[PDB]
Amino acid sequence: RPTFYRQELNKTIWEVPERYQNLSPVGSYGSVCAAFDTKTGLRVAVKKLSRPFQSIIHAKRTYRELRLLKHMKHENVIGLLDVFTPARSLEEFNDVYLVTHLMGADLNNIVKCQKLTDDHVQFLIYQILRGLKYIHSADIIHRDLKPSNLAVNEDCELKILDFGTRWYRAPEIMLNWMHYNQTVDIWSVGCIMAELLTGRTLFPGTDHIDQLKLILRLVGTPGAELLKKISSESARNYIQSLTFANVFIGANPLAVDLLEKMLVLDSDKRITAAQALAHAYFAQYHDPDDEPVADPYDQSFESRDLLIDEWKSLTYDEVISFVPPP
Ligand SMILES: COc1ccc(OC)c(CCC(=O)Nc2cc(-c3[nH]c(SC)nc3-c3ccc(F)cc3)ccn2)c1
Ligand SMILES: CCCCCCCCO[C@@H]1O[C@H](CO)[C@@H](O)[C@H](O)[C@H]1O
Ligand SMILES: CCCCCCCCO[C@@H]1O[C@H](CO)[C@@H](O)[C@H](O)[C@H]1O
Ligand SMILES: CCCCCCCCO[C@@H]1O[C@H](CO)[C@@H](O)[C@H](O)[C@H]1O
Repeated sequence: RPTFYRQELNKTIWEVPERYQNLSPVGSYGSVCAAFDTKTGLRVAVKKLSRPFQSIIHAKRTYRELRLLKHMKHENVIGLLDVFTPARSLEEFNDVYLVTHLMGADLNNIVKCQKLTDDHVQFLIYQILRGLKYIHSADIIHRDLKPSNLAVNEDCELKILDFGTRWYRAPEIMLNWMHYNQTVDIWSVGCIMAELLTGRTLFPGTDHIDQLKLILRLVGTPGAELLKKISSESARNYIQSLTFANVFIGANPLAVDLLEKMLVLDSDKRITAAQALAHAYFAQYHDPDDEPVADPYDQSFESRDLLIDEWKSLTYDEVISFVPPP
């Protein structure tokens, strides 16, 4: 057990291993500080969870977040550098701290409402796709992918985050459809990509209905095959009452082709992440031997209704069993 020290930050007492120095608040689920990790030489973000075991819902959430972070081992997806508790036993366990690489720019910061060059767009979207292939292979769907959930460093390395607008959500998410396909996230990539190419938001809806109307105006009324998949006659009648190489003028035709395959209303006909990686638009970056898939992810916990003390114990087990990455 390393030796811990104490310090007052964000209105509570933080207690961290000595390896972590120069804590400085940076945001506030709880609270985040920047630090320097003297063991590794990395700038890190240390998150101290707020009220992790206050209720059944908080406890399950805490367990979910830890299980997710511990599973994610991939260059383009946020990973866990460390997890700790000052507690010496389960009975003493009340606090969880999570550590990852410090991130200081998201994709909005990278763009600044400027068209990126085509080569740049290829490299960014290639990385998002490469991440999404990995996440989707573990049977995980992000469901709210957007620029603020995409960290980019100074060498233009991108990571998918699950933290920091409805503009990039899939339309079926916006309709509380359920039964989501992993291609919900592909919708979102098409929205991001469009914006990188043009410098403008693709579907800047003012409200929920406005957004849906903008979407229908771009990609058109559902076709016959999609209309068969909607049981409600009223939904159909309403949709019909509401109803690329032109909108993306000047762009690389391979970018337009890809956009057309991602921004498809019918989720069952959207390109998958793995098929998108093999699209010609990415020939300069594509490597089929370096687009890894995840180990299987045991999500049996998600359907469980457990008591607080069991969610806390499971979490404690995951804290103890953590092995830092290479
Ligand atoms: C240092 O100078 C800056 C310049 C610009 C800037 O804006 C992006 C910021 C904000 C930096 C920031 O908040 N970085 C950060 C946050 C986190 C973070 N944020 C959240 S909100 C729920 N959670 C985490 C986090 C931290 C550790 C962990 F294991 C998991 C998630 C992770 C990594 N980096 C800082
Ligand atoms: C690091 C990027 C990975 C994507 C993180 C999102 C996957 C979250 O996982 C999910 O949390 C939701 C919250 O109630 C539930 O709706 C989903 O059932 C659960 O699966
Ligand atoms: C502007 C859009 C009008 C509303 C469109 C809602 C149509 C989708 O509604 C959905 O249809 C599915 C297929 O029948 C059902 O399984 C889903 O429960 C329902 O959410
Ligand atoms: C904007 C109003 C029309 C939106 C139509 C969205 C259609 C989304 O696509 C649908 O997604 C479901 C998974 O969620 C699948 O079960 C359906 O088979 C697929 O047709």
